[PDB]
Amino acid sequence: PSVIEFGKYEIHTWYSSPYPQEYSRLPKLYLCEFCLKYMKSRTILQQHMKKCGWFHPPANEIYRKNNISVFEVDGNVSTIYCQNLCLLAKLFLDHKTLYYDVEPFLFYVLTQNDVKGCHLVGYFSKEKHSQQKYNVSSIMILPQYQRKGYGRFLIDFSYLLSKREGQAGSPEKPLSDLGRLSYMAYWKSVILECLYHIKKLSKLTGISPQDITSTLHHLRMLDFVIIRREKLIQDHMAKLQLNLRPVDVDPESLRWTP
Amino acid sequence: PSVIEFGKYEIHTWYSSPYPQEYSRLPKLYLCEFCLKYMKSRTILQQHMKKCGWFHPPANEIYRKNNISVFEVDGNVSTIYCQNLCLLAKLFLDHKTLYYDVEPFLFYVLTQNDVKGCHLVGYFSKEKHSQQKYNVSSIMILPQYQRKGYGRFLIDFSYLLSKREGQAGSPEKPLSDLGRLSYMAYWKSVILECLYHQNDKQISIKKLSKLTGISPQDITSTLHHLRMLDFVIIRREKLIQDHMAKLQLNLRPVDVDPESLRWTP
Ligand SMILES: CN(C)c1ccc2cc(C(=O)NS(=O)(=O)c3ccccc3-c3ccccc3)oc2c1
Ligand SMILES: CN(C)c1ccc2cc(C(=O)NS(=O)(=O)c3ccccc3-c3ccccc3)oc2c1
Ligand SMILES: [Zn+2]
Ligand SMILES: [Zn+2]
Repeated sequence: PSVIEFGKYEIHTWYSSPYPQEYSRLPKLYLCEFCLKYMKSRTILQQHMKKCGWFHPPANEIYRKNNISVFEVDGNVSTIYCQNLCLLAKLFLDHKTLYYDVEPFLFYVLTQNDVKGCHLVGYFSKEKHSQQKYNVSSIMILPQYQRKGYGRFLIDFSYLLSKREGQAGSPEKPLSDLGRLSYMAYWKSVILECLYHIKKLSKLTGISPQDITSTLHHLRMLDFVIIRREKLIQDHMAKLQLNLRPVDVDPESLRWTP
Repeated sequence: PSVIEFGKYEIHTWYSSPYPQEYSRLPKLYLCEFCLKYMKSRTILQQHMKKCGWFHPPANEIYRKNNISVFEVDGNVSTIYCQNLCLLAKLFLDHKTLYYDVEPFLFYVLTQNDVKGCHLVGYFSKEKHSQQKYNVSSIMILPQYQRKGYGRFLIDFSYLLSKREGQAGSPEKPLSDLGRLSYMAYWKSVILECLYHQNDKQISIKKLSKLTGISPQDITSTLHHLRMLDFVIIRREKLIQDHMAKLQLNLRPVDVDPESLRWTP
């Protein structure tokens, strides 16, 4: 599938997804932006939209501040929607673990809300119980919302869940290109802001000891110990004050028990 | 709890509901008309309303015609909202089965829609799988909307679901006073209207129950009350004709349109 219609956006795909044969051989796919069902023609989509009664993901809203929500979706309850989500995601992922056996997985769907509904920005999948302590399986932001802070938001959100349940976590390897950039950029900003104010640091922040030690090495703040480079710490705090991140996870706005 | 603020209505309660102790001993409760959360003060409600972004039940709209919708809410998905709904309902119910273990239940919320949102009129709960074939557990209409046709609408709607999935159904017993009146009045009008459109063509009970979705038991008791039962249906024509005459002039102001239901069983 070369391109998809997803609501009011026409979006050019990055990769191929295993949509069933009779859909896979089509040049364009037509998608409901709310239930994520896939269809063959624009007249079929226009007729689904008239009779479909969803304006949000089919799940419990665990976060809402400003016009930004997170819905906590269970693969064992809303199986078909989560399967549809996995096929949508692969169009913008180099690879992903599974598409169908979604029942042992949770799906945190990020939306941006207006009068017309809760429109899908992106998501991250998570194993209900992961032996390797992975707090993220796959993570994805749709093209139209990229380079605007939603990526950092979701990564920060994934670490808040880990903190709340009192276990340091890590994304499942290997990561996507934009994934690797985001995660490294996140770890940098968090560690620098957290120092202005290792085993102790990992506890406060919820980042795996491995992930922290590699980030310090990249910043040249590692003796063979943490070397405080102040010019780096001060100038980062200056960069945040004179523009600010407009999209920011407020811990007080999370309604969730682990 | 004597009285509740529910949107733009102050409403006097009929019964007590098991709201937790620290709320139960209060003279008034303040309720969000959209998410159904309960609060202690007017200033607390005014501050919830600013940051709550809901103007309808948090679920799939399966019906909308004129300014009337039905939302299909699942106890296993929107657990807390359905729990809040159960506590709201008990304030106007003599009794109800459960309040908390809502996960095996579906909740059909009826709304009347204007520019300010989808405002709650009433609901009926239903077991996802009932061994006794109950198509309604509890049903309730809020006072301000009573005696206006919303009650008959929801009962009619509950039987359309039963028809669609191809099983005759019945409300869980025992029924409330207004429940018993509505249901008996509904069964009468439906059986009489359903007979006018058979010209003469003699119909059986098992065939009638299939067309209408009403339990054979419920039908046989209604015929007995109307004196239209041999030991089979005795068509009293003057009764059938005069009912159709009553509908022709008045018209039923709120009416379930089967073409407007977007739902698979
Ligand atoms: C398609 N796909 C698999 C994926 C996978 C992952 C991502 C991430 C993003 C993203 O847009 N990230 S980001 O919000 O731009 C950001 C990430 C880290 C650090 C900073 C910022 C930032 C902050 C403010 C302004 C601009 C940038 O898109 C993605 C897409
Ligand atoms: C509180 N609770 C458990 C309940 C439970 C059940 C009900 C039912 C009703 C209702 O209002 N039903 S009604 O059909 O609207 C109606 C009731 C009486 C007298 C007349 C009419 C009527 C009929 C047709 C056109 C206009 C008016 O309120 C209810 C409240
Ligand atoms: Zn849809
Ligand atoms: Zn609310």
